[PDB]
Amino acid sequence: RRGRPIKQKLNPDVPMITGQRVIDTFFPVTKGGAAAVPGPFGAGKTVVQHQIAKWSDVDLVVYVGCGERGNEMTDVVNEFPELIDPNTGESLMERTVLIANTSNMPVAAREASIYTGITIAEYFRDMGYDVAIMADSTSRWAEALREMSGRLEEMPGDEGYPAYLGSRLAEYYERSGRVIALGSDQREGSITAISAVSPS
Amino acid sequence: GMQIGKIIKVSGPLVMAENMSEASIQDMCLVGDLGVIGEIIEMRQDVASIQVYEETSGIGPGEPVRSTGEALSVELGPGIISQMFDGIQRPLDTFMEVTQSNFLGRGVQLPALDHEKQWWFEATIEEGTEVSAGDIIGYVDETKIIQHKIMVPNGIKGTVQKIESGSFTIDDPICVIETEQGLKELTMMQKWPVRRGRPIKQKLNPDVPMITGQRVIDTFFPVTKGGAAAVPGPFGAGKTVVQHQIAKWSDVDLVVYVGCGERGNEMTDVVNEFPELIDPNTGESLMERTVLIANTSNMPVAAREASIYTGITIAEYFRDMGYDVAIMADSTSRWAEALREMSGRLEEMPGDEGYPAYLGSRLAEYYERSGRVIALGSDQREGSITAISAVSPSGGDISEPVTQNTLRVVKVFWGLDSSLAQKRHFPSINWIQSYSLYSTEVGRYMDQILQQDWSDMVTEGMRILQEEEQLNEIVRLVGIDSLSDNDRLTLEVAKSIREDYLQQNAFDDVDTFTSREKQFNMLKVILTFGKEARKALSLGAYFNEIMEGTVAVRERISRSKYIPEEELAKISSINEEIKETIQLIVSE
Amino acid sequence: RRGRPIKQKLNPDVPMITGQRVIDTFFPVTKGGAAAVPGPFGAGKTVVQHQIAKWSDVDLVVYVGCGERGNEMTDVVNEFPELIDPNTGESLMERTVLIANTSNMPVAAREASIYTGITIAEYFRDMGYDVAIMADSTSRWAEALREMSGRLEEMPGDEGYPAYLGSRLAEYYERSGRVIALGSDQREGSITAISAVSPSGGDISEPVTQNTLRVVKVFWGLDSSLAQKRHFPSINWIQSYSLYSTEVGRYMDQILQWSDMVTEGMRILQEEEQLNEIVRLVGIDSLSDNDRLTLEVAKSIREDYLQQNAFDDVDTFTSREKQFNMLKVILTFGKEARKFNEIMEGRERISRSKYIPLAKISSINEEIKE
Amino acid sequence: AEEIEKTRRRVNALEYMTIPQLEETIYYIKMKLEENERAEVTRLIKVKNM
Amino acid sequence: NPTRMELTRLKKQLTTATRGHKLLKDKQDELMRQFILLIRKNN
Amino acid sequence: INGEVINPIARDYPDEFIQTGISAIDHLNTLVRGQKLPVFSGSGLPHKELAAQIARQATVLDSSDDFAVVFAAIGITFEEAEFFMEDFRQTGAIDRSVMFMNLANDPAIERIATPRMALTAAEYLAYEKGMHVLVIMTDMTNYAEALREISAARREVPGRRGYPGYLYTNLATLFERAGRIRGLKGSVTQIPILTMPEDDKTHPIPDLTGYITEGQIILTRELYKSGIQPPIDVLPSLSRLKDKGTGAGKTREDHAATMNQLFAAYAQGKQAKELAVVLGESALSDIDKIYAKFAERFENEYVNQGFYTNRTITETLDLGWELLAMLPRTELKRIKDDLLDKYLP
Amino acid sequence: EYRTIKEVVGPLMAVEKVSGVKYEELIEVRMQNGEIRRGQVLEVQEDKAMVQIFEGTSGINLKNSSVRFLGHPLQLGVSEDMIGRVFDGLGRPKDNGPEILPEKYLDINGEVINPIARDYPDEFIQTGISAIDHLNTLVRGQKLPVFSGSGLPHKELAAQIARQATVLDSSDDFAVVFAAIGITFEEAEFFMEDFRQTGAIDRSVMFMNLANDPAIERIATPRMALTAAEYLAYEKGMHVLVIMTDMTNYAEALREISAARREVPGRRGYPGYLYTNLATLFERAGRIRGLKGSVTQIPILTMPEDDKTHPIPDLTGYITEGQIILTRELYKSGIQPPIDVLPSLSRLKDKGTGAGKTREDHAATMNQLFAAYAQGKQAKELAVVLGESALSDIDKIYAKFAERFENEYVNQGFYTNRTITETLDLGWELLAMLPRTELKRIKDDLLDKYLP
Repeated sequence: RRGRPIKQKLNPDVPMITGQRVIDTFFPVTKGGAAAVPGPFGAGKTVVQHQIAKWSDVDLVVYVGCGERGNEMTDVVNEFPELIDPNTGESLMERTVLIANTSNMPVAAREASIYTGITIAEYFRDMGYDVAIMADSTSRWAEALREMSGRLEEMPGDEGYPAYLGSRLAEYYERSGRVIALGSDQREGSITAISAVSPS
Repeated sequence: GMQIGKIIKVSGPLVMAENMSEASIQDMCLVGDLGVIGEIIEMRQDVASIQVYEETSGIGPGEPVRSTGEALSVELGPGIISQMFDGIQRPLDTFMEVTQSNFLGRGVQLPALDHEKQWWFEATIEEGTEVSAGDIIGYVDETKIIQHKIMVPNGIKGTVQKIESGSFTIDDPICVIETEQGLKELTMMQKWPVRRGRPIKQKLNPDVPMITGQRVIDTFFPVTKGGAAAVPGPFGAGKTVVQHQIAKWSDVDLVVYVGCGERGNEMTDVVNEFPELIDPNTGESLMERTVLIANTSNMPVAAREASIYTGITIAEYFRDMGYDVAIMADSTSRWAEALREMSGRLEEMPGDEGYPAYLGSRLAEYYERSGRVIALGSDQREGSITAISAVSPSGGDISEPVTQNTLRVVKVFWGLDSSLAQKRHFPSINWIQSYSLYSTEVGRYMDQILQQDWSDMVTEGMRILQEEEQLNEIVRLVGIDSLSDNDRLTLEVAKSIREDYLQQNAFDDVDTFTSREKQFNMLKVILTFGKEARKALSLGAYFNEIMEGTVAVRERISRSKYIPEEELAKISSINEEIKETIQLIVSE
Repeated sequence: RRGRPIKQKLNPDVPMITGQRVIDTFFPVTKGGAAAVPGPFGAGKTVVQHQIAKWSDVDLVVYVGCGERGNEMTDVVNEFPELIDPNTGESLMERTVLIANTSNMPVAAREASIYTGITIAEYFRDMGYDVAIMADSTSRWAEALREMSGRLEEMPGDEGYPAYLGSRLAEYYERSGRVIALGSDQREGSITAISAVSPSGGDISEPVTQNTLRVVKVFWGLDSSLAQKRHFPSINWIQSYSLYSTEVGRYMDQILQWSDMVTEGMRILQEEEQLNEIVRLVGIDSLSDNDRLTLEVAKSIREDYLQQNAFDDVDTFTSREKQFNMLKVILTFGKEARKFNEIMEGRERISRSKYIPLAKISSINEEIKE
Repeated sequence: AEEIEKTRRRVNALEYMTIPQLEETIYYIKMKLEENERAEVTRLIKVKNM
Repeated sequence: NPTRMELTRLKKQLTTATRGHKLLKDKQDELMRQFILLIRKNN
Repeated sequence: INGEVINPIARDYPDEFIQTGISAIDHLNTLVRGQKLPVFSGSGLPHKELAAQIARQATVLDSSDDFAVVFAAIGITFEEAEFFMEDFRQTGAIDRSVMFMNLANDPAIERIATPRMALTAAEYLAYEKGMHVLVIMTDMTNYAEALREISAARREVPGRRGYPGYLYTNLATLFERAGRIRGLKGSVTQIPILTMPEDDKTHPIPDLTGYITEGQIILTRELYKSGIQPPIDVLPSLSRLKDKGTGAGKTREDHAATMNQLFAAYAQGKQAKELAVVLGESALSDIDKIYAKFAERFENEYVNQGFYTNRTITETLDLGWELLAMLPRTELKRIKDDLLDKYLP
Repeated sequence: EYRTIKEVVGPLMAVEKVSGVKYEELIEVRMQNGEIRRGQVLEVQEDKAMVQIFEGTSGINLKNSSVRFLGHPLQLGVSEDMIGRVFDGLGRPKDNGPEILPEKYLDINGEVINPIARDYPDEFIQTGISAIDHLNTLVRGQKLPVFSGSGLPHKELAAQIARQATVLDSSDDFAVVFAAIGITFEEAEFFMEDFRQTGAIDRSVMFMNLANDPAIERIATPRMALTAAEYLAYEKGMHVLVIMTDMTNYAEALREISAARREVPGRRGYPGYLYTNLATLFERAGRIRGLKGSVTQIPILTMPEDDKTHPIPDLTGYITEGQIILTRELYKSGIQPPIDVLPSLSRLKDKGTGAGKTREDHAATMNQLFAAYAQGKQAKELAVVLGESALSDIDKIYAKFAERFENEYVNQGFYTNRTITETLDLGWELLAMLPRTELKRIKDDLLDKYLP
């Protein structure tokens, strides 16, 4: 729940290479940037996120299955080992950490999975690596907060989401970014956030 | 006998009373010195929270609360037929007589049935016979039409020890049963809670078509014995005439009419017109086989909510005897408004449009209580309740919660249309918008009982009507003079179906009812003309020639509706005249 | 919080001269009347009230700045002393009382400013004077009720406003009116209430506007659409109304030797409105000559009469007679033309009638007909 | 032919733009009104308990 | 924006626009028929 | 002042025609003795003038027995109360009346008591003294607002749109204190008047009233802005008991037929006006030009009679025939040739 | 056993002076008249327990009623003898059959598949419906719902799949679990009659919940069914097909129970937790590594107002692996079933098609049929807006294609079972209408071999 310390944030001004023509050309994300991927059901959100996981020029991918399909987690563990870099001979699994709390697993744990992920991202960022964090889907995280807010008998805000929804999400994304990391080295590191949203 | 409560809080319609610990949830109570109608909603320790359904002005702490020991119930026994009650079974006739006033004073409580009237009980079971719930021990000839069957009540099982014929009131013990719990005495009356369905052995499929005698219904949109139908009731579309035709012509034994919560002056109409309805079989008043519930909007919210439940419990009672009953409610929109008011009074979480979240469920609870059943008892007799319900939404739009939840559990919809009434089309049932989910089953029944392809003709009749809609739009745009001979013919056949078949005068001595046999013959000739004339077209004859040549025979088709039930041949012989006339046309 | 007592309440049947054409003609207010001006922000809320305060023929003006901008109070004390009545030689400040509780002043004092103002007006009323009280804005008063209601944890009504909101407003406006004051003289006096309302987004369905309109008699609905195209005062002539129209019409007919012309003017405006409902969802394509003429007459009413610049030396005020001559000219052209492309190509004098200091207006009627 | 085309454009503007825009807005308002009224009664029940 | 007054008004504009659509479509059809007769004479 | 509820079987059916003197009511939305027939109005609509006019002109044909009018003013401004009282005095109608005046600045609990006071007086005059009583109450909306005030004081959670859930019961208890009673000579006829918030008929106040009352008279802004007085819109207006007070003996035989005909031609003429705007005067047939002119005259000469014009049923029916005379014989379909040949000028 | 009921308010009861009571623990209330009503602990605090009674609290006298806490949550007593038997919403026998002896009792909520233990859905289930088997293939372990609407024939399609569904090259180890939720008596009888008449009953377990049954029982129903399915699949090694209808009635019951506890309503009035709740049913589908057997689910629902963005179809769509859409247009055209393949999808279909699962030509023809049909319907709509004179021939060919496709391919009848071989053959017949130069989605080797 506490962002790992750095020296200072830097402007993310280097476009990431996803190799996806529509993205790199018209809607590029920079290393240390954040991208929201909101869409309706069945619009290929999983294919998009896999492509970015699979092709982006980052050192490490943190993939967080937050309140989503069991089979999609299973698909990642099955497929990722098979995706081999032809140059280095390393699989995508050998540079990924994935965190999984499916839709039917404990509700509160959806929030836990989000922060477990970003904290591991910060850790490898601290080493001077470029890291990508995929959160799929942040909408289920918000639902968990709404459920807890109800149990606590809070005044609800917009659409029953707690009044502090804004700030919790803002805190999350502001943990991403390109940084000068702690250490006399003054090494540079980044977290690039790709988050699915599943608006009703 | 149970402990009398003391009021500790009066706040608007809400009363709290302590010393209520021996009363139960949902009990009806008499609140205050006045003794107004209330109901126990909550209980905390010995303190009951009570909704009061009558004005609470003048009541205060200190005053007594007496529970009635039971939830809202009906008295069931001889003297229920031809009586007019409110939603909670207050005898409206008796109120006039006893209280000698025109008003229902707060605090006046009178028994639903007459506990003093002598009845001749005729014993039909002899002693030593093993009995259980539903078994008939005798009967009372209650009205000029209906024979009231005295059954062993639910929860009684044992051996008949003493029983004989004689004159008794409904309070006198007419029978002694030796049960497991010892000797018990039976009277001619039983009580039942309106909210709990009277139990049966087996619910069956309602597959027997009702004969209403109204052609648009029986033919195109039929309801079965045990089925249910929803009827929207816009003003000036002649809902009451349709309802009256259904009440007196349909082949059920008893009619239960429920006025849910109607406009004062509209309720009075029904109270006046319904007894003036005459039973076609006997020539007696329809009231001789009717139980009527009349609520105005200013009846207590309790009576308006209980209206349909009170009525269907009574219908179930007659059903258990082996009778077919029609329960007719108007309007269920007003019943639901009572539920919406109660939702607000109980400070609940609201469902759609302020209706309680349980609205769907309550409607389902009602309609699933109608139907065809095997009643309890060793006779295994079949009874049925067929439900005919009026809905009357704010905007006339169907999509509103009341009509929508109703149509989820009922299988027939008769769309009364005010535009059809303005075009002098009666009964005003829209043949496009209406539907019956019983059509296919009824069709198999009819084909079997008539030994005809009746279902093939019904579908063909509808097909012409469907295509007419399409052709009418062309006429309006392009013009009647621009149609092909086939299309001109189809419009004529559809016009004949509308005029000679659908349109039906309830006030004409012959047109007011059409027998099942008569209906066949009528639809047969109308379709035969379409068939023969179309065969004439494909042989090289012209539309105008066919029309101008068949003036006499088409008028015979138009007058078919007035052919007496004794002379059905005069309809059936039109078929020969059609074939013969058109034959000469194709020749000449 | 106590109304100063009177002998008798009377019917307010003498129309106020505001000099603002749309008001005095179509939605008039009488001495002792009450008018509400609900409008979105930036509708010219202020200028309208200033115009009434400066041009109305009352003896005294009590101006209450209720929960509003401080700079507007500053403007009034700077401008009012400089507005000289030429028939008198003294300024408008010498007949004005100001009550100021700005938007960042203590909340509870908004309510007080309203009651302070009305009581002072009743005091002057009791002397036999005609008084106008400006409450700007009543909405800020209502929000003070709402904040306090919230803090008392009372059950709120619509939008958080207290359940007694309707009743409070009623108590205020029932203090306005024409009366016979206490005293052996039986002097006649009156209070005319002019109230700004500030419904969020201009949604007039909100409880303050709605409860207000059940107790006031005149509705000057300001319109954002009119304001954006610089149509001022931005009064919606279809939405607005005056329950004094009938009586003022009778009075004017008698004084001028008018009722019919106002009815006819409103009818043209109503007809243009119904025609435009179609033109918006169909186009101006298939319009007949008659309908095209109607739209031109209505255009003339809107642009040449309704539109009025408070900052123009002449246009800032229009007398009853000048008003009559201008409406007469407009209707005359319509009537004669009615008796299309032909007629239009052969009206500038009408457009600039509002700038004439009277014979130069009346003479237009003869140029039209010829 | 010119009149036909000008008529056609007005028809298609109504059919493919004006009417659907009105349909979509009605749906939107209707929903939003519904949501707020539920939220309002929810808060009232909360204020009730206070 | 989403007020009940807007709702009732927009519901009115929809009914009007729907009727205007039907009317204009009929006009186009009536023009088309007459055009058919003239265009054949032109040919 | 709460009254007792009338036994539903003890009420008698409304029979006698009441001549209000207003064509758009008597003819098209007839008021019958014992009916509850409310006026749905709005802020700045002239329901004040119409209420005064109805009270003033209301009478039953023959009878000898004249109408005792109970007038309840609920939460209105002084200015309006004074208008009503001054009109009743200036016309002598006060000698027939009992007035209960409640003002806007009176307490909410007084506003709640007002209708109940009025109706208690009416039922006494009617059912105990045998009088024929007309009860007029404005503004019912003010009564409803007063309920909310007291409901909030007891911290009750509102029902639909902010009103008490028991609003139905409340209003139904009021409005059903009316009608004929079997065996009794007198009667109560009720005309509640209410303003519709934001001119919305789905609002709880007019919505529930409609469920209780036998129809409604609707005033509209469009008609008033055009100068039609009274601005009654006959198309959404309805009287559910109208067929019971009309015909031979009651009014005249051609009552029903002319009403149906006028209604249909009016709707047809309005359609024609709209057609002219959409497609031009080019598209109108010769029959269509007439219907358009019919609807124009109908609003301007038939509906627009003025707030001080008292038309007898005869005058009204005659005026309907003069307007229907614009149409060829061919168009007058809802009228049988028997009565078409007797009355058509 | 406690005689310490302290409060009843509506369906809710508070019981004091208790010990060792747990959240969600099942309870039993013995009424003063000997009547027995069951319930559930909603909330437990110190010596108090808030419980809800399934049947409601009407007629209950507090002082003279007593409460037994059973010590376990809602359970299903499972057996392999359940096949061929009919139960109600709470798993009670509804067919008056012989006494049923449980091997064990199971918490109806189940337990969660470990994502690491989960096996991806694989292999083909033949439903016999071409529009499904070819273009929207049903895979073992898939959750594939049917989106319909009121008045649409989803009851006929459900009963058809229930009797037709089968696995190829694997005998006597397939079963159907059919859960009816909140349906009327007559619709329940339709399903009962149909299963018995066709003999589908012999391979089925049926759970029948009716519209007038308690709303808590209505929401327990699919959980009873799924617990039975998991037992037969994972413990008995069967492939089990779970069909549930109507999910819309389920959600309504959920809103009813939610509002009864006065929980704060979410979007469109449904509980805030509607998604989560639906997921706990649908996620029970799947396969497990190293176990023979599978649970496949076909939830059936009616879209209110045919609105696909309504909470019920929308959140369902976010959870399932595709959707089969029935349309009003196709139904009015007499297409049985009225499946619109354009907005329909099966996401896992690749794992159940091709060589040795269906046939080698499966994927290619699917892509070609779908793409030709989309172009065909597009040409048909172009004829509507611009006239028939607006079209090129081939546009005219594609238009004619879409007609046959709907009338002969998609339309197959509700009592007609097509083998996957028959489906694929029929696909080639339709493709033959098009010029081979237009079959650009299929490689040459497949075209040469199969094209008739």
